[PDB]
Amino acid sequence: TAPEVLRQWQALAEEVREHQFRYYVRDAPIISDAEFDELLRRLEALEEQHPELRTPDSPTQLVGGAGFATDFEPVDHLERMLSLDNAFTADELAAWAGRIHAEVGDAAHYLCELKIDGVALSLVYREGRLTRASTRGDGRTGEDVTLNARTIADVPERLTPGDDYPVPEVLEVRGEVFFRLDDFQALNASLVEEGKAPFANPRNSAAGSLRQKDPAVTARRRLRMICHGLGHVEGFRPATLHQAYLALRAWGLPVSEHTTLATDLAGVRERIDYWGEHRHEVDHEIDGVVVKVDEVALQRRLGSTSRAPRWAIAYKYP
Ligand SMILES: NC(=O)c1ccc[n+]([C@@H]2O[C@H](COP(=O)([O-])OP(=O)(O)OC[C@H]3O[C@@H](n4cnc5c(N)ncnc54)[C@H](O)[C@@H]3O)[C@@H](O)[C@H]2O)c1
Ligand SMILES: [Ca+2]
Ligand SMILES: [Mg+2]
Ligand SMILES: [Mg+2]
Repeated sequence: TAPEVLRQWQALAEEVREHQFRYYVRDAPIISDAEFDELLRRLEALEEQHPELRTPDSPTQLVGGAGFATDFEPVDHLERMLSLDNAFTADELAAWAGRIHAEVGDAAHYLCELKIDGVALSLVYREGRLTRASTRGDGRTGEDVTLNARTIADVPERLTPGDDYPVPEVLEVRGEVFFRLDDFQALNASLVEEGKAPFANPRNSAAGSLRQKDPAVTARRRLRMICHGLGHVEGFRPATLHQAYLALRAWGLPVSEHTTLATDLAGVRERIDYWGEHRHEVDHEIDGVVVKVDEVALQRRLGSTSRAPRWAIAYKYP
């Protein structure tokens, strides 16, 4: 029934939007990430089954966080800041790799990174000086948390020039802000002893600690950061992500030591199996592995959707 299917879509879309608000705006979700993911998959399946439900501002097409207002100063990113599509099974991973191979061939190599379950942050360095830091927001416009980001010890005020890597005129770099697991638990126990509510989990603790109107609150908390992507850059043309990370390292920016470069899907699957067994050994919350086409020229050819790059996928663990 066209009437009945539409009401079903409306209820599900409204529910998805409610939880996106609770997660992205309040850092206070009321259901688990797994439950949220199933709701979003249900919405997508409803749209695939009934094409008349495809609507441009559905949660299935937008960066989570779109459509909400907040108390922070809005600031436009220099380049779109996107989400990631997911693989929850081996079949979904292999379907992605096949699609890569069908478009760009065997030339693609695959960078395999730990997917940090933190809060996204975008930093802008102008002539080597940190001038702005922003949350993802709706992917185009973020929230100004520059003063909060300056308090993070991992985030430098100034880039250190290298002889091999001159400082770019403009560097927009993206990464994850997070707590180590012991610090996450210590903050929750500290909050509970003060009578306040603890955070649900490491992600919301990090996001809530970063998104503070008073940056002194952020300063008291041992936030960490790892850079894992590039936005707009001027005066720097890395040919590959792994070469970009060499420059970021040289400049004094934090990069993960756990990343590996695989030549093919078999190599990628070996690394995903490895972290399935060893992710409990990482001192911060990991919700998967991000697989990325390493060659920047191939990323540009693969492109991106309205909400995620086509050249990367997040494999998510159970
Ligand atoms: N529980 C709830 O009510 C609720 C509501 C909305 C969303 N969520 C959760 O939010 C997530 C989906 O939203 P999302 O758009 O933030 O997606 P995501 O976290 O699944 O993937 C995209 C994000 O991965 C991050 N990331 C971490 N490590 C990375 C790496 N090495 N390389 C690149 N990026 C890396 C980036 O910040 C990027 O924004 C899911 O985990 C979902 O369950 C939960
Ligand atoms: Ca979302
Ligand atoms: Mg409700
Ligand atoms: Mg996340």
